[PDB]
This record gives sequence, C-alpha cells and structure tokens, in this order.
Amino acid sequence: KSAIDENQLSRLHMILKPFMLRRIKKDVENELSDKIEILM
Amino acid sequence: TIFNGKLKGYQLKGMNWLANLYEQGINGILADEMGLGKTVQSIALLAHLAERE
Amino acid sequence: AHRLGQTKQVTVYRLICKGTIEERILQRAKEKSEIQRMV
Repeated sequence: KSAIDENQLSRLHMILKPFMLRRIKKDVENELSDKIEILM
Repeated sequence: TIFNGKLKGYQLKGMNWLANLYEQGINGILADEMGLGKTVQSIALLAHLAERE
Repeated sequence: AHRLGQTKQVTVYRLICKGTIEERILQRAKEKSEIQRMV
C-alpha cells in the first residue's frame, strides 16, 4: 500500500529479489565513459 | 554454441541465472540495463537450450 | 544514443520551458527517478 509500503516493500523487495536480476552500471563503469546531463 | 564471439562474466552470469532459474521450473524477469546485451543473452540462451527438451 | 560502444561519452541537453507546463512534469520525473532509485 502507501503508508504500509515500509513493511510491504521490505518483505516484497526481498521476496521478489530472487525472481528478478538487478544490475547497476557502476560495476561496468571501468570501460564505460562518464555520463552527465545538463537541464536548460 | 555461440558463433558470434566470446561472452563476458556478466553475460555468462545472466545466462547461468536464466538456465538455473529454468531448471527449477520457474520464470523470471530481466531488469538489466539496455546496454548489457540482453538480446545476445537471449539468443545465447537459445544456444544454452542444448538440453534438447 | 548512449551505449557501451561510444568512447566520446555523451552530452545530454534537455530543453525545459520556463514555469508553464515544465515544472509539473519535471517534478514528477524527479519523484519517479527517486522511486526508480528506491526500487
């Protein structure tokens, strides 16, 4: 829910963690150039 | 079984996770970034289908 | 555009209008970015 999202997200995050694969580009940033964005 | 070329540890870990998840009779979703070669991991999984079933 | 095969990195220029329709969609995109970072 909304206000219950602390426990629902705590149990649902670790419960659905095994069924999904989360990867971040920070580990591949060695061979990857830096990324930046500038709003105008 | 991949004629394109060699694979890295991230692609090998993704294909090994897809095959390991498929060995238990369950399905999953791939949240990896679009620059990770998800298509090469899918075709490489079709080449990892050698179990023949 | 941005991909692992680009050695020139990238330059992202986002043009936002001044205080008409831009603030709402930009704030919603910031909150959505916070939710995506929390997920």
